Amino acid sequence: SINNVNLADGNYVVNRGDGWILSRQNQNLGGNISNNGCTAIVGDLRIRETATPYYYPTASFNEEYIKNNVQNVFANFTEASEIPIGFEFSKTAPSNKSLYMYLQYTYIRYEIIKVLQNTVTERAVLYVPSLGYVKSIEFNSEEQIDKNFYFTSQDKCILNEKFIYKKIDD
Amino acid sequence: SINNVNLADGNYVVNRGDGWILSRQNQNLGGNISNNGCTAIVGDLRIRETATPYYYPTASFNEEYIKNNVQNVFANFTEASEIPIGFEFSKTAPSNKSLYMYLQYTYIRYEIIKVLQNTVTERAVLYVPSLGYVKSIEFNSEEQIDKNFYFTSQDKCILNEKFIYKKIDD
Amino acid sequence: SINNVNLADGNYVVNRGDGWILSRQNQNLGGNISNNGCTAIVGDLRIRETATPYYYPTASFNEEYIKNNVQNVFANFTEASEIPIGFEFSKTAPSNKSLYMYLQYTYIRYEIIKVLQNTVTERAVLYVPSLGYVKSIEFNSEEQIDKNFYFTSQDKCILNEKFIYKKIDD
Amino acid sequence: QTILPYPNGLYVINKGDGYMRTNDKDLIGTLLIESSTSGSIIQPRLRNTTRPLFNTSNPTIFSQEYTEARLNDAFNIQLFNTSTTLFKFVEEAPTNKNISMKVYNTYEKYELINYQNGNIDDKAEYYLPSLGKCEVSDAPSPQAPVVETPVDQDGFIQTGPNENIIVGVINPSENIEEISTPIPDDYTYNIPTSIQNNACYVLFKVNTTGVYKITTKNNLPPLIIYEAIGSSNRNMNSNNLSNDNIKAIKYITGLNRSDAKSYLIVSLFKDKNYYIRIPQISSSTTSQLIFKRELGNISDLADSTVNILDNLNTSGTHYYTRQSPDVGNYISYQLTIPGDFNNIASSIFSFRTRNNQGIGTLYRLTESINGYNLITINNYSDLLNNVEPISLLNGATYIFRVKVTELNNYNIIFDAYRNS
Amino acid sequence: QTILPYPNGLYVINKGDGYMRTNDKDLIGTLLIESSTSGSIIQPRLRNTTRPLFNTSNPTIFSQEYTEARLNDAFNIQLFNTSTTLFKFVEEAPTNKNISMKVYNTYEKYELINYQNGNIDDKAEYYLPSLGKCEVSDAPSPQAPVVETPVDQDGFIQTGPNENIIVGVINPSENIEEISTPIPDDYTYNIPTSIQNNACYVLFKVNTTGVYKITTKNNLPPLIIYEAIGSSNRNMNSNNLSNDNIKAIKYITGLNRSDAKSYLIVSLFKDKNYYIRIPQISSSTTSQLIFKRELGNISDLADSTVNILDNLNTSGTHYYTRQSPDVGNYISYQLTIPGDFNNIASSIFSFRTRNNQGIGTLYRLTESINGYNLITINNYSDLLNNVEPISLLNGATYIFRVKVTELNNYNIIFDAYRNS
Amino acid sequence: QTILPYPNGLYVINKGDGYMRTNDKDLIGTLLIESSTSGSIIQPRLRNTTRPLFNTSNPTIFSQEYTEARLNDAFNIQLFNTSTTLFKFVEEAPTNKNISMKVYNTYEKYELINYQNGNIDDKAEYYLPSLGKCEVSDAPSPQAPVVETPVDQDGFIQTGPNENIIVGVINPSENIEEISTPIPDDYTYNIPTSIQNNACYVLFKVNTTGVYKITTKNNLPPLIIYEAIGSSNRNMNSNNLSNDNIKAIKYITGLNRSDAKSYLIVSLFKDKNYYIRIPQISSSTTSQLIFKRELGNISDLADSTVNILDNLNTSGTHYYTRQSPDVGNYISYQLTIPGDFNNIASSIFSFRTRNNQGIGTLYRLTESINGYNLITINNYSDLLNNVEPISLLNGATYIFRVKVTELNNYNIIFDAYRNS
Ligand SMILES: CC(=O)N[C@@H]1[C@@H](O)[C@H](O[C@@H]2O[C@H](CO[C@]3(C(=O)O)C[C@H](O)[C@@H](NC(C)=O)[C@H]([C@H](O)[C@H](O)CO)O3)[C@H](O)[C@H](O)[C@H]2O)[C@@H](CO)O[C@H]1O
Ligand SMILES: CC(=O)N[C@@H]1[C@@H](O)[C@H](O[C@@H]2O[C@H](CO[C@]3(C(=O)O)C[C@H](O)[C@@H](NC(C)=O)[C@H]([C@H](O)[C@H](O)CO)O3)[C@H](O)[C@H](O)[C@H]2O)[C@@H](CO)O[C@H]1O
Ligand SMILES: CC(=O)N[C@@H]1[C@@H](O)[C@H](O[C@@H]2O[C@H](CO[C@]3(C(=O)O)C[C@H](O)[C@@H](NC(C)=O)[C@H]([C@H](O)[C@H](O)CO)O3)[C@H](O)[C@H](O)[C@H]2O)[C@@H](CO)O[C@H]1O
Repeated sequence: SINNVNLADGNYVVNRGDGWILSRQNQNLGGNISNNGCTAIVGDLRIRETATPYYYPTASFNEEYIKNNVQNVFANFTEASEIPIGFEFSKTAPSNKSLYMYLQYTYIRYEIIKVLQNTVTERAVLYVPSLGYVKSIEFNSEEQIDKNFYFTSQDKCILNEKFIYKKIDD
Repeated sequence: SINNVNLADGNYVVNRGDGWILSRQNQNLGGNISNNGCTAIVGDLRIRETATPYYYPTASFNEEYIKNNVQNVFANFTEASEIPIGFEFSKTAPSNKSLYMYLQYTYIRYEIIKVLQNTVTERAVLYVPSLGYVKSIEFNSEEQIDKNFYFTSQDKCILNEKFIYKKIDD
Repeated sequence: SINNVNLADGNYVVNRGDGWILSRQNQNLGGNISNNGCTAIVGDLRIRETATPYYYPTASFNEEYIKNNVQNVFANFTEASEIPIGFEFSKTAPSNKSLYMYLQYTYIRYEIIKVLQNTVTERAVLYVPSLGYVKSIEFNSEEQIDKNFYFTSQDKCILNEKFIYKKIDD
Repeated sequence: QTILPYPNGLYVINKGDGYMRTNDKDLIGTLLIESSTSGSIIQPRLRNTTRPLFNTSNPTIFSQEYTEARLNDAFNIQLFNTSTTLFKFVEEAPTNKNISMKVYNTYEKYELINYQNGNIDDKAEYYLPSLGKCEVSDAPSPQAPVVETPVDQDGFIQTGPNENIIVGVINPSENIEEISTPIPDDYTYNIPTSIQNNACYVLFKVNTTGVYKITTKNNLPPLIIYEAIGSSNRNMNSNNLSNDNIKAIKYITGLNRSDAKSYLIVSLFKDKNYYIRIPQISSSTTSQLIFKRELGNISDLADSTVNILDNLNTSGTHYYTRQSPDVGNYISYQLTIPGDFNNIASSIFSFRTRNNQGIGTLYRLTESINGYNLITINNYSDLLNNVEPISLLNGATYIFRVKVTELNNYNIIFDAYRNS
Repeated sequence: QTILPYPNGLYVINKGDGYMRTNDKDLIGTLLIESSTSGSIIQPRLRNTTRPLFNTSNPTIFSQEYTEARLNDAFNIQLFNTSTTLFKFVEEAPTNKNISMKVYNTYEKYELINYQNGNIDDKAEYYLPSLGKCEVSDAPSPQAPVVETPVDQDGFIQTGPNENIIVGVINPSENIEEISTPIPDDYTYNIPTSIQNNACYVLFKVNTTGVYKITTKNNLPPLIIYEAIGSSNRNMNSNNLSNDNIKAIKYITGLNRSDAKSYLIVSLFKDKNYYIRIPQISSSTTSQLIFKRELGNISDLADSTVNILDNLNTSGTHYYTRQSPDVGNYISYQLTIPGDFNNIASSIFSFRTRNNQGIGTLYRLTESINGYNLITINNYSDLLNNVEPISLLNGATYIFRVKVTELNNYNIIFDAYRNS
Repeated sequence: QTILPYPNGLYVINKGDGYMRTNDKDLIGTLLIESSTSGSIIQPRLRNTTRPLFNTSNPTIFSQEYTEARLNDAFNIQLFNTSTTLFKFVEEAPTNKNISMKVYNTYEKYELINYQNGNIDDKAEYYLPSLGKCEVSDAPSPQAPVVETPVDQDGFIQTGPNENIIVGVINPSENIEEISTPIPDDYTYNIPTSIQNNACYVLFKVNTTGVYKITTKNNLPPLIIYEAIGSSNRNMNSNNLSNDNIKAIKYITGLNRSDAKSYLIVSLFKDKNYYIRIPQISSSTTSQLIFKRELGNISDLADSTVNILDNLNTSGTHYYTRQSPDVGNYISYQLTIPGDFNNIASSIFSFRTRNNQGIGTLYRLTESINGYNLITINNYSDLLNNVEPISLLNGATYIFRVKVTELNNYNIIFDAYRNS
């Protein structure tokens, strides 16, 4: 399945791409409501104090091993976290209806994989806070909304996934 | 006159509405001048340090009595005052003329009334800092301006006044 | 040449105008790159800590002499420097090309001149930090750019130069 | 250099917004905005400090601190040297040209004056930091030939719209007395002994809206009445006067002139608060303030000071110099014709004014068990040049009302010419 | 006041956004925006402090701190009383009219419940500070006649879109056991002695995706299985189970009912983690958890609890009360017909349900050296009113599957009517 | 890997903006902006800290601190690791599609080099934090098939427009001397003894704009002259040289080559400041710097080094290797023809160059009581392949000027071929 890689045997650090949203964290930051042509704006600052990484280590790859190997090949997120960065989204509510939009953090998914016989044997995962993403829907207090709009049961990428690797040495 | 209320005998706390500007305080924050299609913007932050309430107590109703009875039924302004809130207004000056706009704070008018024989016998008043309102006029150094534009002699509501009550107990 | 003035003999303080950019400091603050209809924005705050004056004294006119005589007739920049002021520029990148814009500080050029026989004998110069100015150019990694776009070898005024004087007394 | 139709006292004049100094002393900066680009200048208040400008003719008394307190009484200004109010300007240059954006700090000019007998004895100018000015125009050519120009004269110029708003304030050195209970149809107030030491103000409100006659028992000294600006519709008690420490006062009517024997006829509303200023009484005999609600068309004297004329038993001119009301306002004169009453007997009179022009109305004052009553005898569309005489019954009383139409002088002179 | 088709335990319900109190208690302010002008209200977070609202039916256990921890297990919420998230509204008034802009603070309502046997024993409501609401409309006339209006009832109203998202969380007072090695086709797990003291959860994953039969050696007590929401595609090891402390669980199938002798048939994916909750076993004899990967069309029972029916050797009604699956989900029943097997011999049965409606499928359970196999005997489009009887071979085993189509009651009653 | 036509010394090269590392090491983030929505990424400078990148071939001398000081001399950069300059990008997605907004931090690449005899002996690369890059495009499909891709090579790539701006700086280890008084038409300066220990620069300005001849009394050693970039129109005194510590220098003309006997002919403007760099003189006899304002068409040699040719009394090739001027610039050669003067007597010559191509102008140097004068004898549109010989009077002096048109090598070789 997702464990089949055309890669030589060894350990690799992989950049799975930017744009990853996490399972069921959809509405953790709250939502915004507007109407009748009003412009709604939501934004945030990924200050080092809030933007915290999510580590999912394995036996072969511990937190430290994952961090150093990622910050060695890809963007050094520990350094960058000291400099506040902002982002915002804005949208105009329809003329005679209501608009609801909610915000959630996006991430860069990094992976540390152990390959054997062209198959992934072990997989560590790291989610580095990137920016944010908003979802909006128009409504009225009667409308029924699809719950997939409010909930994400499995981690996924809102952009196209990626597989940019580099074999680890020693 | 304004003391005739179709209300049972007793004491009441009344929400007179948002949008109240105070007597002769019109130009206390200063004015702004622009021209030839330029966009002018004025805004403010009702920080707890500036936004101070105006109490007008009576014999039956003192400052404390007024506050607790208002914050009990309506918005608790003492709590909210700890969280900075902003507002702004913007307007484009005419192509070949000047634009002048000035800002002033708006308020929510609360009242504590004593009723007897369907008439107000005693009336305490409280003005809670709300947001702001701007007034603009186009001009040239020759034009004569109506002084009502610059001055408000009697407290009034720029929105429609209100009378939302609740009888006080004990 | 530039030393011929139709002025009585004596010392004068002159306002040479706002809008002066300094020699080769063009790209000291960095540049910005955007494309495909994106709007790019660059701005700054001339905080007292950064906005520092450039003095060019002579024998007759020392730093102190220049400052007091300027702040006496014209804007007192030492006082004003305590109040942060901002400015920004924005521009939309072309639909199918790239946009590059860079920022640099502008200044007010003041002069202290010694006149003898309708000619300037001595000239002190002061540059007071004013605001900023951006330059932009559209491009593609192949295009060749005129180096005058990136470099200013001699101090100049992006606006029309001025000569507003006042004879110094005692 | 114009007539200020107000009684003696303190005044705060908002002289307008957009004031700034000459020679770019308030210039924040200029932006050269090239075509298809947008430029912006901002006062973000990263620091809330502002720098007011002050000038006074008397540092000892009209100090900056004193002046600020007055501005607080007049307009209730809270912050004088700080601000959280942001202002910002934005401009987009067209596709064909470059734009020049100049932005300056500005000030609102407040004038504090000590006005005495048609004259300004002291003056202070307070420049309240405002929200700036922005001038955009076609960018000048960098090649434009430089013209030597002498610096302008040191000073201020006004950039905002024309404005002149006068607001009087309670003289802080004269005490305030208060009549706690809303006054009924009739009320007498004994003036405290402190009156011997300085003028005072008497704060009060009426229980019933209507017209009132207010005076001292001998019609001396002259009184002045003000309205407490903003006093209406705030805290209220039917049995007590709720004070709001409103020190901003609007002059209704009254004179300062010592010998002006008189009484006041004014319209009073129960939802408002008023101040009567009693001059200093250098006497040991207690004076009184009498209030009387008048029913009837005496209300026609709608906010006026009624001057009682003296020495009418002679022939010729009979002049009376009084501080002139403003254009549109009144000033009245009461006349009891010399001689005994017997319908028939009369005397010829010719009413005129000398400094200011106005419209006159002659009333016959009558009595009734329903109060007083006025009977219009005649009207005059020109008082400065009136020649039309008129005969008045001896021993009868007449009231002449003047509505000022032209304010040429601080004082308006009334002439009750007796032809016979 | 509606049926909640879930087993006993804890649940966190996101009841929606846009909640606010009555009587403008959450009103931030109103702006009067005149024609050709733009207005804006902002929550800039110059202070990151927010004020959550909390209500609980049991302060001792369902405290605010406790509730917050549950919300963290359900949705992984990090910040409860602070925020760096800015929200702002902007509106431009048309050239013809004035606009009114009202802005309010809002909350997302999270409900924490202790659900026991179709009943809520404890409840807490946590109002998470949200990103506000903005109402723009035509500015009201300042002259509009004021109408006396009594204050509304104290409380909340919902302003956002309709939302009801249920998420179960591991009961924090029941311990978690872990089967470290991915289970193969067959696996037996000895239940620890702690089971005598309280229920526990067994965390595990399968080495091969497919359908599995899970049960205790005597089909007692009944088991319940959950999925660890978000557990798929994270850290992974082929020889070990990587835990993510995911306490958010999605109910697959299972019952709480004590006497419900049964086993589970479920679809399991190797990339996910699961939890089996074993009730408290008040016995000194060690129980076991047996896992068996089933090959064959037994998969037809796709995520179902198979109830083994008892006392079938009588005539008439044979009722079985069980917690009803949700609309669209299954609940199965295994039947071994009384009597000895000899193809020919049979008995007449009539299958029905009583509280809830559904679609029935009758299967003949057979044997093979390739595992089990099902043979569809008949289908029923109506179980509440089914009258069509059917004859079943004695000594043979049948499985009846019910797909709920109408959830009228917490429990669904199954009736295996024996006509002969 | 290209020819750098400059004398020995230090140089700071602005190599352009938009530099960033590979493998998204400078990626700030990506926004998915859905149709009819607007997205924005901001660097608000809530913290003014920036992180410069530095690389050097010699840490001991070309340290980061040293390099920064050079960058300050070249472009006067003040802040290296802090910034108050905000940058922000905004994009609105059309109604039909989604947009992807990627934003990266960037750097301006400044190269510091120690250039010696056509070679770089030391090099440092300073990456000044810049104002970012934004890439917007059609949002990619979340379904797009993932392609395994090997990480790129560690390094930088340029994203901004092409730029290469060279600025020379005073060598900080060679002292600066100053001729305080603006030099008149004739001036002699005695070179200090420190010249025995290291090269120095002599700062000065001329009292009168015009062309000047500058040299040592024996035309040895060769001199080099620079312009102090930005020195014009700042502070000025008619009797004194006002220094601005401008360490940024623009090479006018001059050579490093030891045996290059010569003098300089340059155009000097009184409103500017200049630097003459005198090589180290390892001798105990005092040298001198002579300045002479030349009137006449000698100005034709407009900014050139005039090399005096030696050993012309033989037949065949007469080569002269000198550092080549840049395309468009000059390099001259003075020739006194061997033999005695008597109009008639002559010798045949053929002028050529060998490495670089250019345009030649042959002048006959004459004398007058009004200074020197040149008479154009001939012009050559091709020097690399010139074969056209020419006869020159013996005992007469000629000057050949070369305007480089093609820069193929660091050195340009001149050949004064004597056919007879
Ligand atoms: C503020 C104050 O106290 N008032 C000062 C005046 O009192 C002062 O002038 C006063 O003038 C008095 C005489 O003036 C007339 C007048 O009104 O012009 C002269 C008239 O003939 C007389 N009318 C008749 C027919 O009797 C008129 C009248 O008696 C009074 O108005 C009372 O009804 O008085 C007198 O000489 C005072 O001694 C004198 O102070 C003026 C300066 O002239 O300054 C005011 O501030
Ligand atoms: C949570 C829990 O422990 N369950 C509680 C129930 O046990 C309790 O009701 C139980 O009812 C039992 C008898 O009920 C039936 C039934 O299912 O309705 C009666 C049927 O006739 C019988 N079926 C036949 C033909 O034998 C059926 C069957 O034996 C069982 O379902 C097992 O297959 O039982 C008995 O009286 C228990 O003592 C009693 O607890 C209910 C309340 O009624 O609450 C549940 O929470
Ligand atoms: C930086 C420095 O000091 N210069 C170094 C050179 O000196 C050095 O090469 C020098 O070459 C000298 C001889 O070269 C020629 C030449 O210019 O090519 C040979 C010519 O025939 C001769 N011209 C004639 C007709 O006499 C010519 C001429 O004498 C001189 O240019 C002076 O006018 O010299 C000599 O061998 C030196 O000893 C030698 O240093 C080069 C390396 O070749 O490096 C430079 O950096």
